[PDB]
Amino acid sequence: GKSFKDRKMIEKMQEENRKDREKAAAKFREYFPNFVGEPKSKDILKLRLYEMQHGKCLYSGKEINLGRLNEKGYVEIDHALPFSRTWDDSFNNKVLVLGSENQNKGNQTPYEYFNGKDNSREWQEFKARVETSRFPRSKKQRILLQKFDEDGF
Amino acid sequence: NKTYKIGKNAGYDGCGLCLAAISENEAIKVKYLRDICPDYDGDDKAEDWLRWGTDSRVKAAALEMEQYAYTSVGMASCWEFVEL
Repeated sequence: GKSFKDRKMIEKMQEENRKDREKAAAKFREYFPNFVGEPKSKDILKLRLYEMQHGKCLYSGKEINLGRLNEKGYVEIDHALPFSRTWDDSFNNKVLVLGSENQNKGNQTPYEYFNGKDNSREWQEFKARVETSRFPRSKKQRILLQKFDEDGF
Repeated sequence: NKTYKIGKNAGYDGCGLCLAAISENEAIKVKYLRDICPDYDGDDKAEDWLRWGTDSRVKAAALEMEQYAYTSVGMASCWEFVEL
């Protein structure tokens, strides 16, 4: 039932994804030779987001120590927009943040937490941090969303 | 989809699919799928519980939690647990 073209793309995609997975794992091991066990998707993504965010906690702007990237409780991947209010589990909603800063934000959106409704200095600085990150434009847009319909939840 | 604050000693580790034990309207323990099943290599999307809810160590982890509290599959996000 499958086309010739679909067969060839399935084979090439499977091999390219195997190479990409293999290089990402070796790069992680290069920075963390003493990592105990096998790096998982969450660990690889922590390093990717660390790089996209220029090494800074997205909520506070504080420098994340790369040596401590895998330390217990130090930094976390979490959602910018709470899943309970958005059902948004996408990559565009994922950010790397200090655990203490993430706990302070809690179930607020960034627009609420940084007082975006008053165009506060904190909101302007957060937006500036998001805008200068190496996030795709649709990811920048997601993190800064102001308007939500929570009636479906 | 009831939502519960995740407690301070629950094992929070950022966003992710997880089991939660709920007591006095709070998630007192969470166990992430990625820890229960070290072979879940995915990206923590809600619809993945329709597949993963059947794995034996998920059932075993849930049964142990049920010995002390109401337990459900769901999503951890922004220090909340959402039942799925």
